[PDB]
Amino acid sequence: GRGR
Amino acid sequence: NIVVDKSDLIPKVLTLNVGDEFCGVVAHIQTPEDFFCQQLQSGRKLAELQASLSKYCDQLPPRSDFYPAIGDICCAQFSEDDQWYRASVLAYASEESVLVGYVDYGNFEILSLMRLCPIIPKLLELPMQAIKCVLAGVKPSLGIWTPEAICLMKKLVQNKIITVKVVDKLENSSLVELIDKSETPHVSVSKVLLDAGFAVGE
Repeated sequence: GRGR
Repeated sequence: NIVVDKSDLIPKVLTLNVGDEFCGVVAHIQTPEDFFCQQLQSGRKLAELQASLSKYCDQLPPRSDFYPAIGDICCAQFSEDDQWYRASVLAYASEESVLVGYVDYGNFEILSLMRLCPIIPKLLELPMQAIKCVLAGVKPSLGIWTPEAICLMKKLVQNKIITVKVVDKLENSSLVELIDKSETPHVSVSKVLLDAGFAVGE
């Protein structure tokens, strides 16, 4: 998942 | 600006006592004896780190001559989203490229030196979030874990909240049980691998  | 004593670049480690249980996610899997969990309660604290890392790395005029040593922690810009993460320098792949491990996630890649930034001790206040694990009570029934056993493990824990229970502390990792409590008869990842052939007991 995580961010961007 | 910042004059860094590399003595002050000590990453912190999650205290995981034997008998601790926590709700987490299996973030990355090499094999049943080599995988990484994160604590579910890390989502916010980590999105926060990532915001700080982005802010910090943007103020560095990213021009050159950064050559971290083997084993240093630094900032690395992940190839897939171009965001900045904490990373251990594992090896140089060439004169201009490095094998790095993402210490909060557990994955790794080879990056151009242009995608590394030095770190400061403020950004090491969060303990490293990828918890290195070995699955308790099992050995590979051939002596090697086959990609099929690994596939099955991935299937049991994917997009799921797992109870991780620390059975013992090893030199560089935790021996754990993985228990999915979302099925009303609870299911041990160890037990399913034993039942399916892929593992044998110890």
